[PDB]
Amino acid sequence: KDHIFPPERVELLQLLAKKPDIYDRLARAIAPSIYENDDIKKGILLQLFGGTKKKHATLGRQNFRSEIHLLLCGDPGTSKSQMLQYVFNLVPRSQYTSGRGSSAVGLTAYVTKDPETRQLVLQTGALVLADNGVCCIDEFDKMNDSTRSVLHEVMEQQTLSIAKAGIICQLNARTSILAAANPAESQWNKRKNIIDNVQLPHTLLSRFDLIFLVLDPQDEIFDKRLASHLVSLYYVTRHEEEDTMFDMSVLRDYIAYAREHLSPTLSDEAQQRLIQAYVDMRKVGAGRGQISAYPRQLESLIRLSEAHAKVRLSNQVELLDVEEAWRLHREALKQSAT
Amino acid sequence: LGPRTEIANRFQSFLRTFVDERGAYTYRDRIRRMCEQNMSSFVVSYTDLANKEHVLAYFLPEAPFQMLEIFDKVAKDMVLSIFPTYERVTTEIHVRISELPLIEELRTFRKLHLNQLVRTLGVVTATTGVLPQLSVIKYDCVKCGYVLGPFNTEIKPGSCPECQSTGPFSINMEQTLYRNYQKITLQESPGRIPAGRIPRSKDVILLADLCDQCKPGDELEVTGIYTNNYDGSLNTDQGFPVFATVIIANHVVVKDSKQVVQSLTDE
Ligand SMILES: Nc1ncnc2c1ncn2[C@@H]1O[C@H](COP(=O)(O)OP(=O)(O)O)[C@@H](O)[C@H]1O
Repeated sequence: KDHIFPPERVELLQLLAKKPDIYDRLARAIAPSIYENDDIKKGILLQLFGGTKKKHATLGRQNFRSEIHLLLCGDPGTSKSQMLQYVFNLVPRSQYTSGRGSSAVGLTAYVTKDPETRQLVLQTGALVLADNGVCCIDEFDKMNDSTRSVLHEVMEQQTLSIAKAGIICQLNARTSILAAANPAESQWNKRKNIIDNVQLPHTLLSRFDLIFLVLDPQDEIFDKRLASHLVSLYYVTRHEEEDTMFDMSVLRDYIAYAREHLSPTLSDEAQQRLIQAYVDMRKVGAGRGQISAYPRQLESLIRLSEAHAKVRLSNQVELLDVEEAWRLHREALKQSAT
Repeated sequence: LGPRTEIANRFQSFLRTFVDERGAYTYRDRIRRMCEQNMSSFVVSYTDLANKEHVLAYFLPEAPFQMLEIFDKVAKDMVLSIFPTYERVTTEIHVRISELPLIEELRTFRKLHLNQLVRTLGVVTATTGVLPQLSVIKYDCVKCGYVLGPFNTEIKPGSCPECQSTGPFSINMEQTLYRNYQKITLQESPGRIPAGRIPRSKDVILLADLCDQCKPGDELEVTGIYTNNYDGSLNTDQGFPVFATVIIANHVVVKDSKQVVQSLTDE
C-alpha cells in the first residue's frame, strides 16, 4: 500500500517493456560494471522477478507453488560473497548468514530467556522472517548434519511445524533459495564431476532446479580488461549513462510493480515439444551410477516458463520463453557426458 | 443437641445393625482387629454407608472437618471404654475412607471444589523428609514464673495462675504434644497427559499416621480434601493475588500393593 505508483510511471515502465532488449538490459544492469558471465544473471532475474503465483484457493490440493531455487557453485575467487553482499543491497527482504553461519537451531527457534518479561518464552526463527523473500548464503559445505535435513522440509513440502516441551507450532514460511557453495578444495577437480565432489547424496545433488556452474576464468587474456576498466572505475569515481541506460530508481518499479497485477496463464504453448520428444528424452535407463532426466523437470520448466513470460508482462504465456528455458537447462545438464 | 447428636449415635447403631457376608459384620470386629495390632488407622466403607443410611452425603460437605471429628469421638468412646487398658500406647484415633464413586483427573479442579470431598491420583516426585510439629498451646509465664495453662490461630487469654496477669511469656521444649509431618508433590501420570505438553501439579499434606508410606516415583490413590491457604500476603497485588493451593490427606490407597494385602471374607 505504501508503494502504489502513479500512472505516469507506467509510461517509462511499459516503454522498457516494449523492446526484446529488456531480457538483456536488466541482466546487464544489475552489476555496477562486472561484464563477465552475464549469461547467468538473465536467469537470476527469474528470481528477482520472484516467480509466479498459481494460487491454491481452488480445491486445497497439492500446494504446487511456483517453487524456484537456483544456486551457484565454483571457486572462492569468483565474487560470490561480494556479489551477494551487493545483492543484499538489492533485495528488499535481504538476509545473509551462510554455511557455518548459524545452525538449524541457529536458523530456527532462538528460544531463550529474556529479562524484559523476566520469564522463559517460546521464540523466534530466521528463515520465517523472509517469507517470499531471499537469503543469500555462502560457503555451504560446512554445516552440521542436523541442519540440511531441515531445508528438506521446506524445499520439498514448503511448510514448517515445530514441537518442543513448550509450544507445538504450525507456522507459515516459504521463500526462494540462493546459495554459493564451495568444495573442500580450492578448485573443482576435473575427472571428478559434481556428482560426487561436493558433499551431498547421489540424486539430491541434481534435485535443485539447475546449478549454474561457475569457476575462475582459466584464461590470462581476460585479466587485463578488468584490471584496466575496473581500476579506472575507481580512478574516475563516478558513472556514465551509456547505451544500457541505468535508470536511477525508475528501473526498480518494473521489479516492484510486476509482482501484483499479473497472472501468467497457458493456452497451448509450453507443453508440446517435450510431450513430442519424450522417447529420446526419457531413454535415461542407461548409465552406471549416473544421474539424469526424471519426470519432475516439467514442473520446474513450467515455473521458469511462466516466469520469463512475466517479464515482457505477457499475461498469457510466452512461447519464446521455452527456447531460452531449454537453453538454460542444456547449458549445464550434460556437464558429465564423460 | 437433638439432631446434631444423632451422627455418632447412628454410627453406634450402624456398627452393630448393618450386616453383610452372612452375619458377624466386619466393623463389629474390624475395630478390635485393629486395636490388637496397635495400628490406629480404622477405615470406613462409603458404599456400606449408602447401603445402610444414605443421609451421609449431603450432611458432609458443609464442613467435613467436623464430620471426621464427630467420627473419631465415636471410635474413642467405643475402644477406650471397651478396652480401658488400651489408654497407654497412642490414645488417639482417626478413620479412613476408601470408596468414592469418582476419579477426578488432574487439571480438572477449580474454586468450586473448595473444602469438600475429593478423589484424585497421580505420581510422586521430590518432596521433604520427615519432621515433627506442635499439637497444643502451652507457654511459661516469665514475670511470675507460672505456666499460662493449656489452650492456624493464636489464643493468649489474660486468665492464668499469675493473678490473670503477665502478658509476657516464654516457652519450654517439653510437656507439649507433638505431631509428625511430611510433604508431597503430586504430578500427573505421563500417560494421561494432553499428549506432549508440560504437566500440572499440586502440593499435598499428609499427617502423622501417614508417613514413610509414600516414595519418589510411585503409583497413587488418595481421597484428599481441597485446602485454601488463607492469605499469601494480601496487599497491593500483582495482576493476581499471590494465593496458593494444597489438598489435605485423609486416606491413601497405593496401586502396587507390595505387601500381604487383602482383607478376609468370612468363608
Ligand atoms: N569477474 C569478477 N568481477 C568482480 N570481482 C571479481 C571477479 N573475479 C574475481 N573477483 C574478485 O573476487 C573478490 C570477491 O570474492 P568473494 O565472493 O568475497 O569470495 P568468497 O565468496 O569465496 O569469499 C573481489 O575482491 C574481486 O576482486
